[PDB]
Amino acid sequence: HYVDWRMWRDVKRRKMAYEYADERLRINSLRKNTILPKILQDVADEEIAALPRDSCPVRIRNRCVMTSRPRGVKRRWRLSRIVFRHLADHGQLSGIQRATW
Amino acid sequence: RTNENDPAKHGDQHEGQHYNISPQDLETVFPHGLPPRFVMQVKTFSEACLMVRKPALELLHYLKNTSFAYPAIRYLLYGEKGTGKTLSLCHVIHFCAKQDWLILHIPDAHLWVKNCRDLLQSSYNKQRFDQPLEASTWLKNFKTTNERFLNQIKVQEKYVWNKRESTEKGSPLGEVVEQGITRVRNATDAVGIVLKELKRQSSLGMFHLLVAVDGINALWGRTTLKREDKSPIAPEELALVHNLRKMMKNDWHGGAIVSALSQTGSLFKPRKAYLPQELLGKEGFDALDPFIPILVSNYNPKEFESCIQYYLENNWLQHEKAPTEEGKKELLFLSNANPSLLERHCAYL
Amino acid sequence: VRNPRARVVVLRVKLSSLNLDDHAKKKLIKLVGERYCKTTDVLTIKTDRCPLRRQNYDYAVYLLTVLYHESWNTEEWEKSKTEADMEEYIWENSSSERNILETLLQMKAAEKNMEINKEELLGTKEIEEYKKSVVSLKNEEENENSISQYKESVKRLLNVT
Amino acid sequence: HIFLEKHLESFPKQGPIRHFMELVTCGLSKNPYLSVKQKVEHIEWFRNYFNEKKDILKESNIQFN
Amino acid sequence: SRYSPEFKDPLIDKEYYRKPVEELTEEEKYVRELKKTQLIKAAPAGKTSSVFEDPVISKFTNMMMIGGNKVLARSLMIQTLEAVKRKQFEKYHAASAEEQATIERNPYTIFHQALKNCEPMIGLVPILKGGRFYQVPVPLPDRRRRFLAMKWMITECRDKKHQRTLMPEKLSHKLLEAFHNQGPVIKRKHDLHKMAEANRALAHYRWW
Amino acid sequence: SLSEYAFRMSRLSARLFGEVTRPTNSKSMKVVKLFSELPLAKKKETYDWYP
RNA sequence: AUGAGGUGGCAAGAAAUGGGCUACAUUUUCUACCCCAGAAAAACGAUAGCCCUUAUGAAACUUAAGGGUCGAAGGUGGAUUUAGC
Ligand SMILES: Nc1ncnc2c1ncn2[C@@H]1O[C@H](COP(=O)(O)OP(=O)(O)OP(=O)(O)O)[C@@H](O)[C@H]1O
Ligand SMILES: Nc1nc2c(ncn2[C@@H]2O[C@H](COP(=O)(O)OP(=O)(O)O)[C@@H](O)[C@H]2O)c(=O)[nH]1
Ligand SMILES: [Mg+2]
Ligand SMILES: [Mg+2]
Ligand SMILES: [Mg+2]
Ligand SMILES: [Mg+2]
Ligand SMILES: [Mg+2]
Ligand SMILES: [Mg+2]
Repeated sequence: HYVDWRMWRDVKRRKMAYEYADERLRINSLRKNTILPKILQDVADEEIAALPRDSCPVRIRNRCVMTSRPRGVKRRWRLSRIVFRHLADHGQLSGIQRATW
Repeated sequence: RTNENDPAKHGDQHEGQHYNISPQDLETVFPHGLPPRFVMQVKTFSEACLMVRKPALELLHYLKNTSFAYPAIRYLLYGEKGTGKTLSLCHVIHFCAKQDWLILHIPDAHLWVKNCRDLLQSSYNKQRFDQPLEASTWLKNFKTTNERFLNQIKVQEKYVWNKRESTEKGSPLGEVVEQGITRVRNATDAVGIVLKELKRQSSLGMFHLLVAVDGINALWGRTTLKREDKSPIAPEELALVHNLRKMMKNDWHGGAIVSALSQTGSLFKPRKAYLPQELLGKEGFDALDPFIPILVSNYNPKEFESCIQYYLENNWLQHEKAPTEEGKKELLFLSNANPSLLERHCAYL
Repeated sequence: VRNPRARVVVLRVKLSSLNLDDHAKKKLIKLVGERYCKTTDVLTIKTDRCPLRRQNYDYAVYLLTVLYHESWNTEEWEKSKTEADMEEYIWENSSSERNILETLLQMKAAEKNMEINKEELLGTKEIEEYKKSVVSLKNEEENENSISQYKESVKRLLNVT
Repeated sequence: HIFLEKHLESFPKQGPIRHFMELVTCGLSKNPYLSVKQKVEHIEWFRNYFNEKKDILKESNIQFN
Repeated sequence: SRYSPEFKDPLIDKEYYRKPVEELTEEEKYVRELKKTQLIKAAPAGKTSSVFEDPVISKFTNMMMIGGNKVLARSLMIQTLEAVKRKQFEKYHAASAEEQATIERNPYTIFHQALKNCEPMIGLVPILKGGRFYQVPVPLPDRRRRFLAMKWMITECRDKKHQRTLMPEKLSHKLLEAFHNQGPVIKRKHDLHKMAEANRALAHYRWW
Repeated sequence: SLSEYAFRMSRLSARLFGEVTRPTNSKSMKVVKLFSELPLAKKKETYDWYP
């Protein structure tokens, strides 16, 4: 029942990345050192590449939790600028007020 | 203003009063090392009057009571920037020249550790670098300062320059000086030979030596000269600095190592660094130890009034308000009686 | 109620309180490094590696224990303490002492009287004041007063006044 | 939580693998968010991975197991 | 303007504040009494009661400034004054006693006189009669005259014709030329006057 | 580089404080920093981003 | 299937034009210092190009940083036009 298909894709990607975070962490740790043999590093590289694409953490997009806007999303509140402005103007966000100085 | 112009007789009675230098003495003793602004002032006024100050007087007392038998003593002039350390050293240099010493004058050791376009490799020691341009400049200046002693003093070794050219024992030091000057590539080697010969022969009573080094702190500091591979160079690699360090050791006798710290022109030092340790570092302070530090402080009110009167009589202070007591007070405040600040202010005032 | 910052525990102790000798104190200072504020004479250990506050507290106490015991302990390589590895300047066997000794030897040789030796020269009060001034300049902050004291000492030693 | 050396006894006592596992253990000890079980899981996974890849290690002259 | 309209510009003159109370006219005493109960701005960082303070040189330094580098501008100004004074002293000493009477060595006086010489008396302003603007000659206020003198001097110095010549020397040389009523600045002033005289026929196009 | 005494004391301090005892370059310290923190994916702010 | 999913791929310059950054230097450039210095000065001038390394990333010729390499156009700019009390 997510906002849109793009949000659904993002949710699936987040689930998968969380699921495979540990294995990616370990394999990337193997790849990211100058100590181990380079042959071992190469096999680690091919393996990490062989992991499913959607598990890549970078593929996660921080969309607005409410309207699925892919840009202009404040991380602290996870709300697009439009929705954040709506709520703040209606005074529904604690401690947020129009700035003047 | 003193009728006393002999640099030995004047003392505390002359403290705070001027001391004149004749044009011939200025040309001979001081072909270099005088502050650029003082050189300009002399050019403008046609006269060279240095106020007699307690630091110079005390250094003169020490040099008059110096026992040439004892190992050469190190005197170190230190003080806030623009306190007149360089000109006090020049005053003592003139006194020594009139007493007929041999003045080994380093106008500024800072120049020898920075901004060198021509930095070759020493032929005598392949691990050391040459500074031929500055070496030749200083050699010319030293020749001018000490021509009269130059011929009289003899060498005591065989000094090869090329695979075929050399200087033979008993040759006058003027031969070495001429070789260094005319042949720029051999300037560093000539400077080293000159320093070594003077240091050895001073212990033999052939003369009284005065090693007067301005900006002595440079020798044991850092240098802004980078190798061909952009590698930083430490001072010891520079033969000139190495030989000068050798000279700066009290191991010999028959002379005095007078030197002045000078933060101006220093490298990797804060602006306010003026104390001996602050300006020398561990290595420099240990090398100079033991030494006699002499403090050069800003003008006391009497000296300040004397300098203001000197400028007024020369007519330098053109501002119509300069002669007034209010103008004098304003100058005193804006300069805190500092010699350099007062001179710069009066320049445009 | 969880709060990640809640797990940090700080342990502050004045080294004066710890029963440490001179060598142990110096070794402990070198080991701790910036964790020791000399201005306040306070060693601070901030532990946040363990998840729990109790675990971090236990680890901080353990770190204090191990640091103290190793500081009192001694190791073979310690004997190779170069001058560049000391923070308290020691005039003894120092460059300044060697230089002043050589100067005194030169002065007395010029006097031609071989009534001299290391102990004889170093026993005089003049050397005592000179070394006091040199140590003060080297360790304590330098100023006009200290420089003047050093000047007087050097003048007295060199017999020039 | 901190002293994880006791878990490395299965790995070679010296060599590139030992150095790498020392780094890994240092990181795990500094990590506060993971449980002791999770840290042990990481180390055991590394052990199993190297055991399986032993052939490559021996061909490359790194002794293991 | 952070200063409200009530605030008045400070007056900085020790002589004015030390003037005897008896010498004050009714209006002057009233002015002092009014200022006793008035708001005054803070003394600007550019001026002080220093007897050596020169407003003309202060304004010249401000005009010479580039990007708020008051330090560099003041340094250039003092270097120019020192160079002028040194040149005058050299000429004085090298000159015979008779002409030494005329040779002047006060750099401030030289600067003031050079600027006064360079001041253009009559300017060219666009005046529109019937919908067409023409460059009518016109009298200028003293403020505009002084500003034009200073601006011409500074622009002439900044020109690129003098290459590898430091601003102190450039400005000292040009100031001496102007003092002796020669040089490109005086030439420019004469050119402006010549253009005005040529366009004298359009003077009536002015209405004020 | 460094005096032997100071280097040995630094290694001892690292051992006491639980840091890497062996010499190591930054390329390999990457491993330490990786394992010292939760992966971005594991962070609750990430995997629980959406309500 | 104008819906959903997967792989790959475009996102370039003939050329014009808008805004900004860099400069055309001597009130400049480098060094030290943060304002009393020493050198440079036909050199000034790229954040452009090419090569290498590194950071992040699974993926870097194409993203960013650093270094090396090259020292290019340019020499205060037309009418016109922007901002500032
Ligand atoms: N005895 C003197 N006679 C004339 N002028 C003097 C005298 N002493 C100092 N001055 C003036 O002060 C300057 C000389 O002082 P000097 O530059 O040597 O000072 P300093 O303390 O060594 O400063 P720095 O920080 O540059 O080393 C010159 O401007 C000179 O006009
Ligand atoms: N070329 C040359 N230089 C000499 C000679 N004697 C002295 N010098 C100069 O002084 C240096 C040698 O001084 P010396 O007392 O041998 O000490 P060193 O420099 O430490 O070897 C040389 O590097 C030169 O600068 C000589 O015979 N030939
Ligand atoms: Mg992204
Ligand atoms: Mg000086
Ligand atoms: Mg579709
Ligand atoms: Mg480039
Ligand atoms: Mg990579
Ligand atoms: Mg170039």
